[PDB]
Amino acid sequence: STEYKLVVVGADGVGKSALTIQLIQNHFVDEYDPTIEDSYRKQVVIDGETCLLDILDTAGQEEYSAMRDQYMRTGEGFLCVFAINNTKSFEDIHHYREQIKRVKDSEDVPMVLVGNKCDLPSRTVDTKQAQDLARSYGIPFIETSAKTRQGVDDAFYTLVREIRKHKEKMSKDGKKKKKK
Ligand SMILES: Nc1nc2c(ncn2[C@@H]2O[C@H](COP(=O)(O)OP(=O)(O)CP(=O)(O)O)[C@@H](O)[C@H]2O)c(=O)[nH]1
Ligand SMILES: Cc1[nH]c2cc(Cl)cc(Cl)c2c1CCN
Ligand SMILES: [Mg+2]
Ligand SMILES: [Mg+2]
Repeated sequence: STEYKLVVVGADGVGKSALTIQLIQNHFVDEYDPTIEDSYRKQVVIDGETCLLDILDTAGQEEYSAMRDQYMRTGEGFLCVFAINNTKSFEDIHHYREQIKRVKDSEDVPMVLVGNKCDLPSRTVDTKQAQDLARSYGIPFIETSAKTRQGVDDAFYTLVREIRKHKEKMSKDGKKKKKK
């Protein structure tokens, strides 16, 4: 029944597409084909609810700011992807969260922090530093591999769950009403 708008964001090459395609098509894309923008639809059942997932897969780097602003306005939930062997991509997470909060003019935006490529031996970003970042934001953290598929379903489902909690909150939130 319910429709969720998920936006996958992150630096160049972190595996945004591979994750999405693992979720949708159940196979690992070995090729590196830079994204402009891709729109996907998946129907899953989560906690006994049929969810229509509208997933936007975004570019590592947008040439026009206005194109970034557009998906930051529309997205209900954001999957914030870094690669565990890419320190810069991890540092970029802060900037994505800030721009999203600016654009939403809001402190509460459902997000999940995703550390991808956990199958690699080339780690430069420690689980702990990533856990601590998520804890600071008040969001879930999940490590994944689009190659092995570890954590993939979980990352997306958790995001859906975060959106639900925010809707629940939003209703009762927070000083200007609100219900229950
Ligand atoms: N070992 C490993 N490789 C991965 C993983 N995810 C993606 N890759 C590889 O990294 C490269 C980039 O993957 P891709 O999913 O296209 O990244 P992207 O962030 O979507 C690229 P863009 O930002 O240009 O859209 C590909 O060669 C892909 O096979 C992973 O979990 N583990
Ligand atoms: C054009 C556009 N804007 C979006 C914003 C979100 Cl949050 C999710 C999606 Cl799937 C889209 C699409 C693709 C529509 N086919
Ligand atoms: Mg891509
Ligand atoms: Mg990007």
